[PDB]
Amino acid sequence: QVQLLESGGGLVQPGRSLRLSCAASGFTFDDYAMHWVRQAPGKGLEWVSGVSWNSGTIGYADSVKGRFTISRDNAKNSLYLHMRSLRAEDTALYYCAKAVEMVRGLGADPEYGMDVWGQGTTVTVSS
Amino acid sequence: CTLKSFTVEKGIYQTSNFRVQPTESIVRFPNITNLCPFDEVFNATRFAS
Repeated sequence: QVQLLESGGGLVQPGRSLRLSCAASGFTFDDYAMHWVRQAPGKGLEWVSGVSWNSGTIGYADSVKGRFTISRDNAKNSLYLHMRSLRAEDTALYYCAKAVEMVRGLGADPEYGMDVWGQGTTVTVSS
Repeated sequence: CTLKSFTVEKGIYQTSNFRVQPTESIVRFPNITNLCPFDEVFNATRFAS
């Protein structure tokens, strides 16, 4: 069965670094565009970042652009999310989701359809 | 030129070999179905860093 396991949570004082890792198991990891979506405590979702099938990122959120850095590894089926300039606000759950349409399966390449969702971590930051 | 002589005595001699020549060229191969997915690399929307 498809498995999306993420790891990296833990309280880190603001002004430090974080490297979340998502592991995929049960499908061809190179035919699906990954996504990272946060989840504020008791609030709505908010898209963070993503990556296409070919290890090319698709931009970050407007309020987060400048610090986060996503990276993919198809050899180990691992997605990583380096985090910089941590602040008190950057406390939320984090899911790594997958697209639905396989690449070249029908105009352009697909990026929509976050269908499978792993159980997110509980990253929090406090002084 | 076969007997290596000028005068040729009466008889039946064998001189050479009548042979037909090929006409054109033929190449064969079953219908081709697999094409390498180069477009997916060359026409990719976004390259990696």
